[PDB]
Amino acid sequence: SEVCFPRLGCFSDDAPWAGIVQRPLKILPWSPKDVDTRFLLYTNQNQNNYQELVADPSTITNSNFRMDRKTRFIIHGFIDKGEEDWLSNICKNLFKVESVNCICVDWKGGSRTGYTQASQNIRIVGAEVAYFVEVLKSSLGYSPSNVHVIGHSLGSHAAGEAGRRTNGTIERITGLDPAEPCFQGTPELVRLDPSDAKFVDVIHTDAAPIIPNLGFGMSQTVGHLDFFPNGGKQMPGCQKNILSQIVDIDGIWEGTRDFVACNHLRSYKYYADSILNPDGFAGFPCDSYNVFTANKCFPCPSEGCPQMGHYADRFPGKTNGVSQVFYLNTGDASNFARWRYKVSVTLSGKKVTGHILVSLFGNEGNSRQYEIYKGTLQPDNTHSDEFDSDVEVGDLQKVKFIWYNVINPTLPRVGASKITVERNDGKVYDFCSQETVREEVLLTLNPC
Amino acid sequence: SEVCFPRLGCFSDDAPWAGIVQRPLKILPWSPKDVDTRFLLYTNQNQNNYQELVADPSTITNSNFRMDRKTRFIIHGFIDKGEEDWLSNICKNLFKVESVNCICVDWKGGSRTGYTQASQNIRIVGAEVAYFVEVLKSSLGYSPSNVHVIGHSLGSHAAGEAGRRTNGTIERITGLDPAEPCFQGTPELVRLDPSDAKFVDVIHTDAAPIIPNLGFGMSQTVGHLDFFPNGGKQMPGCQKNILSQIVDIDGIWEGTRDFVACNHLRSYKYYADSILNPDGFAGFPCDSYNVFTANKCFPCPSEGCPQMGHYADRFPGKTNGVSQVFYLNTGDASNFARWRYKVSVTLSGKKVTGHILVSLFGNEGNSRQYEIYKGTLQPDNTHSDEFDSDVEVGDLQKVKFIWYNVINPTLPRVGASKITVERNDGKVYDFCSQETVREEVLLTLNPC
Amino acid sequence: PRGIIINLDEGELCLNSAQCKSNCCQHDTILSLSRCALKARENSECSAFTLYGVYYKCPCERGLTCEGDKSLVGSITNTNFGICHNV
Ligand SMILES: *[C@@H]1O[C@H](CO)[C@@H](O[C@@H]2O[C@H](CO)[C@@H](O[C@@H]3O[C@H](CO[C@H]4O[C@H](CO)[C@@H](O)[C@H](O)[C@@H]4O)[C@@H](O)[C@H](O[C@H]4O[C@H](CO)[C@@H](O)[C@H](O)[C@@H]4O)[C@@H]3O)[C@H](O)[C@H]2NC(C)=O)[C@H](O)[C@H]1NC(C)=O
Ligand SMILES: *[C@H]1O[C@H](CO)[C@@H](O[C@@H]2O[C@H](CO)[C@@H](O[C@@H]3O[C@H](CO[C@H]4O[C@H](CO)[C@@H](O)[C@H](O)[C@@H]4O)[C@@H](O)[C@H](O[C@H]4O[C@H](CO)[C@@H](O)[C@H](O)[C@@H]4O)[C@@H]3O)[C@H](O)[C@H]2NC(C)=O)[C@H](O)[C@H]1NC(C)=O
Ligand SMILES: CCCCCCCCOCCOCCOCCOCCO
Ligand SMILES: CCCCCCCCOCCOCCOCCOCCO
Ligand SMILES: [Ca+2]
Ligand SMILES: [Ca+2]
Repeated sequence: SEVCFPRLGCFSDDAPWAGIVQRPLKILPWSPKDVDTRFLLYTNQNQNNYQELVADPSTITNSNFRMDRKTRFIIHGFIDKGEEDWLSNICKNLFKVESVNCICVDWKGGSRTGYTQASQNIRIVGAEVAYFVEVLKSSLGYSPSNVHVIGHSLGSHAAGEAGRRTNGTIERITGLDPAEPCFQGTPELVRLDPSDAKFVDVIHTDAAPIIPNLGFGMSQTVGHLDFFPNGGKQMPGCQKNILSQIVDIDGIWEGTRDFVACNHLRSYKYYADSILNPDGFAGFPCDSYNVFTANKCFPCPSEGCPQMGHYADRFPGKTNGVSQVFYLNTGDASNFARWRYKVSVTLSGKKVTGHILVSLFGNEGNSRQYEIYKGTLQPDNTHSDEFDSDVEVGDLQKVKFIWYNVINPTLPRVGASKITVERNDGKVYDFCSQETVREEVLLTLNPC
Repeated sequence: SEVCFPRLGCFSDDAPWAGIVQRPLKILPWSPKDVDTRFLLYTNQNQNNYQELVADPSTITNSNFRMDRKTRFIIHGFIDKGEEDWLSNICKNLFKVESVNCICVDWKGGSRTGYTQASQNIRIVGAEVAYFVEVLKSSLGYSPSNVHVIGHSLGSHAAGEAGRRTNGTIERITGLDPAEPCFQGTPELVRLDPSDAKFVDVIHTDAAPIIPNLGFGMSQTVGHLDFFPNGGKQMPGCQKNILSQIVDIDGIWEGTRDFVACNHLRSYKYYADSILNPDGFAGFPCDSYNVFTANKCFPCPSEGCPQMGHYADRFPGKTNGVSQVFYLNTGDASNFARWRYKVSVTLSGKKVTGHILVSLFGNEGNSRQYEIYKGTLQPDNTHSDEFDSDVEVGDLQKVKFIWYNVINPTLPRVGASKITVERNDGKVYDFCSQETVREEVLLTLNPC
Repeated sequence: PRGIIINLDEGELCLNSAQCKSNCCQHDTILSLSRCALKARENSECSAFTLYGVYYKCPCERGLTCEGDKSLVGSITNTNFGICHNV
C-alpha cells in the first residue's frame, strides 16, 4: 500500500516498514491531520506560555523564535502529548543554563491510538519535524546544524525519522529510552541509529525484556554514546509500594505515570536534572554493569567520562565510534546527580566486628557517611569501596571515620592509619592518623 | 543446534546466525579441522617462503615472528586459499615500505564448500584468528593493538569475527569488498561493522546488486571510512573482451580470476598498490559519484582526503564518525594510483570547432595530455574540467595547451590567455600567454 | 595475440596499431603479445612510425616529435627509438 499527503510525500506499507518479522502487520500512517503534529514554542522571552508554529516562514519570522539562537525539539511518545509537564521542565531547566528555542512537539492526536498504530504515525511525526527543519534551513537560512532533537519512547524514533529525512545533518538526536517493540531489530531505516544525526546519544532507563518483566525500553544499542544509568534495567526509586509511588511528591498525576512506566519515564527525569548539574552524571566504560558495581573500573578514563544527558555532546571521544556504552549511578529522586568516589581505609585498634564508615570534607562542602566495609574489623587490613556521594565535595581537605555495632563493656577502639580518596578525576588524596576511637565516634584524619 | 569445539567454544545455529531472513537456512560451522585454518608467516627476514604458526606460544616464539614489530593478517575468502599470489603481493609490497609480521591466513579447507556453508565456517576462521590474537596478547604479551587484519569477500567478515571476539581491540580491520549475500542486512553480530575494531576502513569495488548485474560486493556501508573507487559498481579495466581478460599480462590464472570476479577482485589490487603510492589514492567526500564525475567537489577538504587502501589509517577525521563515504578514481591496470587535478583554460584566437588539451609540468615530472573541453572553441570563454593524471607532477612550473580537428586551409589559430591548475591540495597555480597556435601545436604557458 | 576487431581499449589484444583506439599496439619484446597501449608523453621514450605496425615503444602524443635514432638498422629491427620533445 501507499498513501501520499500534501507536504509530507508518500508512505509505503512495504518492508522493512511492515511485513518484516519484528513488525509483522501491514498498516499505514494516519492523515497528517490526525496525528495533528503541533509545534509548541517556548523561549527565555516566554517560558510559562507557548507560541505555536507551523512550517510557514512568516509564522516563525513573526514569532519569539530566534535564529541567532539554537533549537531543541522535544518529542513525546505513546499515550502522551507535547504539553505534559516533563516537556516544559526540560525547557525551563534549559532556560536556566541556556538561551534557546525550545520547541515542544505535540502529536497527541497521533499518539493515543493503538501501539502498533502509534509506532506507525511516528513517520509522519518524524516527517513533520523533518519538514520544519527543511523550511528553517532553506526558506529561513537556519542550518540543521543548530537543531538538537530529543525524543522519548516512540518519540526518539520520530527524531530518527526527522534525522533520516534530513540526510543526517541535524547536530544531535537524544534518545530518552527508545521504544523497543517493533523498533528493536528493524533496519537503520526504521529505528533511531547513529546515522540519523551528526551525534546520537541514547539513555537507556528501561532495557531488558518486554517478556516477561515488562520493559518498554531498548536493550539494543543505538547512537554513538549509550548510557545505562543504574545498569539500565531497574531504576532506583521505582520499587516503592503502590501508595507511595502514586501519591508521589510531584502530585498524583506524576505518581500514576511513574506507577505505569516508572523506569521508562526516568529517562527524561535524568535528562532534566543533568541540564543543571553539568558534572553530576559522569559515565564509566565497563565490560558490564555487574563488573562496575563489583567496583572494578573507576575513575574516569584519561579522555573523560561522558556526562549522561544534556552534556554528552561535549565528550571528546564522542563520534569516535558507535555503541560506546557507559555506566553511572543516579539518585532515587528528583535531584539524581551523584558523584562517585573511591575510598580505601586501613584499620588500627584491634579485632572487632562491625561497619566502617567515612565522610568526605572538601572546599566545596561535605558528604554523608558512606559505608565502606562491614564484618570482622581488625588492624592493618586495608578495605575499600566506592560509593555515589550525593554531594560533590570538591577538592578534599579532610575525611572522618566512624564505626559501629560491636562493643562489649570492653569499649574496644578501632581507627584508620590512612584513608585515600580517589575522585573520578583520578586524583588520590591521602589522609592519615594514628588515633583510634570507640564506636559511634568521629575520628577526623588529616592529609598526611 | 549447537556445536562446541576444543579451542574455539560453541557455535549456535540460532538467529541472527541463521533463520533471519537474509540468511534463512539453518546450518552450522564445520569442525575446526575441515576449515583447517592455517597461519602462513612471512617476514622481511623471509619473504618468498613462509613459516607456519599455530596458536602455540612456543611455535611463535621459535619463529621469525617478531613482537617488536607489528602484525597484519590477510584472510582470503570463498573459493580461495591463503597461498594465492594476491596474499603474498600484499606482504611483498608491505615489506618494501615496512618491517612487519605478514600472516597470510589459509582456510582453503573451509572455503571450497558451498557458498552458504563457507559463509558459515568464517565464524571458525574468525574464531581461529581471534584465538591467535588472544595467545599473542596473554601468553606472549603482544597487544591486540599492533594487529591489523585485512580480509577480502567472506574474509572481511572473518576479520569481523576475530574483531568481535576480541572485544574490538584490534587496531584496524580492512574490508576489501565484503561479501554481500547473507551478510548485508544481518546485525552487527554477523557482518563487519565499525564495532569489530578500533578502525574499520572498507573498500567497495563491487557493490550494486547481485540481482541482476551479478555483484558480489556490498552496497551497505560498514566501517568508519568507506571508499567507493570508480564509484563502486564498475571497476575500469574489467569490461575487456573475453580473450583479453583471460590472457591478461599477469598470466592466465589472473585473467580467469578476473574473468570470474574482476570488479570484486580489484579491491586487493588497489590495496596492494596503495602500499607503494602513499598519495596516489586520495578520496573525496561527495553527495554521490555522479556529482563527483560532474566535477562538483574538488579539491580535498581542509582536513584532508583519506588515502584509500593502506593509508586510510592516517586520515585525521578517521574514527570521528561512521560510514563516511569517499570517491576517488583509479587506474585500469596495475599501477592504479591517480592524482586528480582541476584545470580551467581561457581561450584566445577565434571561433573554431575542436578539442582543447592541456599537459602539466612540475618539479617532479610531467603529465599526459588530458582533454579539458571539446566543442565550439571560441575566444574568452573559460572552460574547465578535472582529470585523473597518472603522473603526480608535483609543484607546477609550466603547462602547455594543444587543440585539434578543425582546420580549413584557413589555418585558424586558438590559444589560452590563462590556465589555472588546482592540485587536490587546494593550491591554484596561474599560467598565462597572449600567444595563439594552430592545431596540433604545443603552446607553453608560463606562470603569470 | 589475435585481435581482429576494431577500436580496442588499452590492455585489449591487438595484431596491429590500426585496431587500438590509441593507435599504438605496443608489446615489450618480439616474443611478447601486442596489447593496445597509450601514446608516449613528452619526455618519455617513443618510436618513430614503423611499417611493422606494432611497437616496442609507442609514438608520441600529438604536438610531439620522437627525437632519437632514425637509422637503417633501426627501421628493419623496429628500434628507431627516440624521446618525445616539443618541435
Ligand atoms: C536531504 O536529503 C537529500 C540529500 O541529497 C536532499 O535531496 C535528495 O533527497 C532524497 C529524497 O527527496 C535523497 O535520498 C535519501 O536516501 C535515504 C536512504 O538511504 C541511502 O542514502 C544514501 C544513498 O543511497 C547512501 O549513502 C546510504 O548508504 C543509503 O543507501 C532516505 O533518507 C530517503 O529515502 C526515503 O525518502 C522518502 C521521502 O521521505 C521515503 O518515503 C522513500 O520511499 C524512502 O524511504 C532519502 O530520500 C536523494 O538521493 C537526495 N539527492 C541527492 C542528489 O543526493 C534533500 O532535499 C535534503 N534535505 C535536507 C534537510 O537536507
Ligand atoms: C575481551 O573482554 C574482557 C577484557 O576486559 C575479557 O573478559 C570478559 O570477556 C567477556 C567475553 O570474553 C566479555 O563479554 C562479551 O559479551 C558481549 C555480549 O554482547 C554485548 O556486548 C556488551 C557486553 O554485554 C554490551 O555493551 C553490548 O551492547 C551487548 O549486550 C559479546 O561481544 C561476547 O558474547 C558473544 O560473543 C561470544 C565471544 O566469542 C560468542 O561466542 C557468545 O556466545 C556471544 O554470541 C563477549 O563474550 C566481558 O565483558 C569481559 N569483562 C572484563 C572485565 O574483562 C575477554 O575474555 C577479552 N578478550 C580480549 C582480547 O579482550
Ligand atoms: C485513549 C485514552 C488514554 C489511554 C490510557 C493510558 C494508560 C496509562 O497512561 C499513563 C500516561 O502515559 C505515560 C507513559 O507513556 C509511555 C510512552 O511514552 C510517552 C512519552 O511522552
Ligand atoms: C562462471 C564460470 C564457471 C564456474 C567458476 C567456479 C570456480 C572459480 O574459481 C576460480 C578462481 O576464482 C576467483 C574468484 O573467487 C571469489 C568469487 O567470490 C564470489 C562471492 O564473493
Ligand atoms: Ca534511522
Ligand atoms: Ca561485527
